[PDB]
Amino acid sequence: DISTLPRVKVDLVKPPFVHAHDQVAKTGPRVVEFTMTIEEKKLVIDREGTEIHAMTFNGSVPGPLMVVHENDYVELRLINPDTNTLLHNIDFHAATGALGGGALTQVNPGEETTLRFKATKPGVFVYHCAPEGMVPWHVTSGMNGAIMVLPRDGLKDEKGQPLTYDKIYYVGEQDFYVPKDEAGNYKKYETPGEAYEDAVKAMRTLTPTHIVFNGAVGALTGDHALTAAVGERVLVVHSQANRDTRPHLIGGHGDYVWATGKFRNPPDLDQETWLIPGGTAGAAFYTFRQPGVYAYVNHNLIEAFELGAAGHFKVTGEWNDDLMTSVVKPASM
Amino acid sequence: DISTLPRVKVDLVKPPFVHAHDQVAKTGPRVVEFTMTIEEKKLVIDREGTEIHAMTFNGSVPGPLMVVHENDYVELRLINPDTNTLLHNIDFHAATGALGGGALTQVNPGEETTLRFKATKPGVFVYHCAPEGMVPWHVTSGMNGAIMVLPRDGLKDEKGQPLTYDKIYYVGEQDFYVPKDEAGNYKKYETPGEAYEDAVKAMRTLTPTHIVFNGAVGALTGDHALTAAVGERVLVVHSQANRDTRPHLIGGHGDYVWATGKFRNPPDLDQETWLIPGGTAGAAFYTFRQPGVYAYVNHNLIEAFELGAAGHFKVTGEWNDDLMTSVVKPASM
Amino acid sequence: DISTLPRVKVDLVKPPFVHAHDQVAKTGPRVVEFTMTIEEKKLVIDREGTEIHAMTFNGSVPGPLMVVHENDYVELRLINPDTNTLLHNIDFHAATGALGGGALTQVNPGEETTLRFKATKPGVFVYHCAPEGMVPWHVTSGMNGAIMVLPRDGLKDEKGQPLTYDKIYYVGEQDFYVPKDEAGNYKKYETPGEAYEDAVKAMRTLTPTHIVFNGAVGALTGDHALTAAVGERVLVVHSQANRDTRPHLIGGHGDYVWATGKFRNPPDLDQETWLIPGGTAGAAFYTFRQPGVYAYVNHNLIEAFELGAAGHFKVTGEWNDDLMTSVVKPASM
Ligand SMILES: [Cu+2]
Ligand SMILES: [Cu+2]
Ligand SMILES: [Cu+2]
Ligand SMILES: [Cu+2]
Ligand SMILES: [Cu+2]
Ligand SMILES: [Cu+2]
Repeated sequence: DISTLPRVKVDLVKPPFVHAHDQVAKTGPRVVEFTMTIEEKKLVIDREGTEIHAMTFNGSVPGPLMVVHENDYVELRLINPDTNTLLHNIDFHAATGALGGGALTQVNPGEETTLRFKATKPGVFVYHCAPEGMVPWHVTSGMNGAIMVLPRDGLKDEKGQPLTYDKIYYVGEQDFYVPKDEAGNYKKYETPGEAYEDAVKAMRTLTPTHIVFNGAVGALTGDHALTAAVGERVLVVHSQANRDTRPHLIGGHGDYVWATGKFRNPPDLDQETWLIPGGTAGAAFYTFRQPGVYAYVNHNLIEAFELGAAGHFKVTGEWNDDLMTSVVKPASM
Repeated sequence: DISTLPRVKVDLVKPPFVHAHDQVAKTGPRVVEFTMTIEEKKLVIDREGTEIHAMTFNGSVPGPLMVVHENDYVELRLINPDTNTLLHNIDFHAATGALGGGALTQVNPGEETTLRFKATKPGVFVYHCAPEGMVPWHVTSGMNGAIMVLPRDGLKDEKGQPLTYDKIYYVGEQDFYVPKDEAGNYKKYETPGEAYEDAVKAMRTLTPTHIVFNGAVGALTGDHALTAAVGERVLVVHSQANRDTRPHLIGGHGDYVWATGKFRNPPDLDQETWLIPGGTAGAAFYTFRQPGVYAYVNHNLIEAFELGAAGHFKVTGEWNDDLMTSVVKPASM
Repeated sequence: DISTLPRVKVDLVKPPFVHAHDQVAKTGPRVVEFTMTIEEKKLVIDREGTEIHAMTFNGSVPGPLMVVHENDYVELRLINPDTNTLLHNIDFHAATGALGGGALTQVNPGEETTLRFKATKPGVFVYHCAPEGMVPWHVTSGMNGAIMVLPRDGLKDEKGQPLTYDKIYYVGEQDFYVPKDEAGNYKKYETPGEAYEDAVKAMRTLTPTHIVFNGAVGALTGDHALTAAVGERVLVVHSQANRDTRPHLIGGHGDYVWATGKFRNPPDLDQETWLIPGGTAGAAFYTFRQPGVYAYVNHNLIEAFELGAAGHFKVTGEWNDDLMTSVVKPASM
């Protein structure tokens, strides 16, 4: 039955970007092949040169967003090159059975594997490494991402009408727990293994030292701000594989929001701030109505402005003074 | 267009009370004018006399609840008197553009401004100070409030039938991070600026020293308890501009709840406890059925009873044995 | 009126199991009678032998799951044997009035009391001891459980069509705050009251030392894992009386989820993870499609794998390769 299905090989794009795809499926079910190479590497996460041993899928934190349609088959080639030092695997929250695939994809350095599963449920899902015994260590090292399973007929609003986005961005929020010495200075290590014992102690406090988007403080600001123009409908996928988050677009709203990311449910309207539970991926749809700079933040202001969970959106267009304006006071009637 | 619109000035009331308004709009769009004066002042937040330098909108924590109807224009005159020492602004989650107004409202002591914005979406929203560089500090110091944008035809239940409340209260929950010395004794400072450096160090621990309703421990208890009578429909707007909370009425429920506070969505029924994400405002509707004392709390009981997030409701009326009765009063076995 | 209603005495069963009951009420409203004895006891909560003074309802943590139908009357006989040292009571989130019944059931050692209330709202609610002054201490010591008020016509899906479960399980998550000494060694006490002072201090940190399912780390693993078979519809009731949790079944999904547990509300579909607020009970409905081991965890992987909030499911049946299969098993590149 599956041999009569077309097979397509897709090349993944580094976040916050997403590979090309059709919102409304033009073909019947397919076997979408993806390839991801695991890379363990040192990553500088802040302005102060704090460095950590990131464990990544395709070299980025978060891993790339994969997009397929309901009932397509996802066939993933997971490679763990010999340059790495730890055993890894992959668990998709979209898959059914075998711990999300984690039980079937344990690969040591120098090993690879190919897993296939049917995307039977529409929605955006989290995928993350989960090695027996060191689950929270791999996840909080950035080894997580998301996969979007679009309904075959695209997104629909509260009333069943079509919702079409012109842009789509993937924002991966990551909570880090970097160990410090007695004074509070961040430690550096030679290999991931060396940091392990300290890492565990740091995680157990349940208090992140950093909370970033796209792997670093300010990763999504300045020359890297997300862009759009007045009139465009933007879909923002947001995942957090381990800790609760509450996204908010300062100066805008979430017109249609699937806080828990499951498309068979009607979206929530006009959200100012929405909660995305840890271990979940969510999606917000919004049409920009004013130009200018917008801050996309985790609305626990301390986490956004002190720990790092804040990004920018730079929107071009004409100002609408009917929506907002600085009043001039020369009158009484 | 605006020039030909009726204007109505409204005098704000200090929480938990709310200024006079109509649930169902008896007129067309209007320009509702409000005036708020910024006041930086010392505030005692607990029984032990702990004192902090509060930054308030109109002299209270939280600021007053502003109430308008969908499509009205809010016109706010913000005044920062010369007695204050810091620059402040305001960001409305209900507004579209210019960082919710923050980018258009920066005022130093001795300055004032008048912002106008269209209330395009119905629901309860948070509004807070957000000066570039010291956002968390201004919010955690109590500079936040909420605005309700009622649908022009009032509230509706799950089935589209009208919901009318007889009383409405506004509870703003506030998380405080008071700095401590080596022994654990709370610090005191002469001015807000003196406290800054320590304030940031305290915030970064992500652990509040106090979590209070209406500005202080027991602000809504004893002679300050919210009141009602068996049979009355009450609407409780609750806001938290920086941290998750989970309101609960011990002895009652949330008959119709808008946890994320956006009125175009149907409420959730018969909630025992609901989550209001930080940076959001929610609303619960309840009709009292039994007289007596009720405790309105944040259901992380440690936070409610140890940290201060607890309030009272003293309700009058006749007891109803059908709903509850002590068949056998406590007695020795 | 009540004097006429048929009465039914229920025999409680220890969690994670549930006592006999009908999903669909076969008779009209009745007075369902229950009896629970309070027991303070020492409990080993982890592999390392950490001991604590648990305060329980019926000798278990959590207390047993009580099931009744909408509009039945619940009559609970609560006994506090003279072997206990503290005063206790019970508050049902499902009841209306007297602080959920807490104000009418205060019993000292050597006392008992009988309370009757009407189950007017359908859903799974939390019940917990709540003595004036030591509320969080009693709750965080395991003195809590849940009660399910099913609709007289059983459960329904998003479209109103009947949902019938084959198995039902009750998972009570408990957050513990065990006091430690300088080195980090957990403390032991002779009696509950001796522990009180240290307890309060530990609680105020807001950081648990243990987060477990059913009373202990691994209580629902190995020979105690929950069981099911491919094709079976399972309903999992989950509660947390004081802190937020985010349930996730690794390798599965929540087909129908009532995150805040109130049945008059349609369920959310295809949830990967859902947030249940502290002081709330929720319910997830799933049908197993793959055999094998599934982990039921709190998706804050630190709280799950390091703190103890992880259970198992052992499912029997035939593997379905369409849903998922290993195309290439791990091997050297
Ligand atoms: Cu890994
Ligand atoms: Cu997971
Ligand atoms: Cu300010
Ligand atoms: Cu804000
Ligand atoms: Cu007790
Ligand atoms: Cu309670």
